[PDB]
Amino acid sequence: AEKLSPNPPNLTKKMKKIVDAVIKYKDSSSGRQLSEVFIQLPSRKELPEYYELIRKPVDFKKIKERIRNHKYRSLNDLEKDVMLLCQNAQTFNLEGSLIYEDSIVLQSVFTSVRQKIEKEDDS
Ligand SMILES: Nc1nnc(-c2ccccc2O)cc1-c1ccccc1
Repeated sequence: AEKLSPNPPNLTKKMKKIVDAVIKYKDSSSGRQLSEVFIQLPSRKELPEYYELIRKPVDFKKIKERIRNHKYRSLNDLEKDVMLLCQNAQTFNLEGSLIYEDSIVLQSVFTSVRQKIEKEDDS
């Protein structure tokens, strides 16, 4: 595939900062790193069923590659992919499950982290 045009540096920096904070997030009481199940998808071969139900699979490793390769052209584009990761979790897993509910929390963490980074960049 053709190399894409680099984003402006501050935009890439904010993308990387947002995703790093979402990844690093830990439940305040328990210390559990909610992102840990979302770093790396299972194989189409350990879990072929995942790929039958989920049209556009994505994990945090893929999101990080899509930042590096400039596939996202705005924070909106990054947000869409994080929220797609979480939607996919919600599609595949049962309401009430650890994976489903953790994805809902990470949606809120993404929003909060983005908001802090945006507010503190407005100078
Ligand atoms: N049940 C799951 N639901 N979702 C993901 C998942 C992982 C990364 C990104 C999005 C996901 O939706 C993984 C499992 C999973 C993990 C290990 C063995 C089997 C399934």
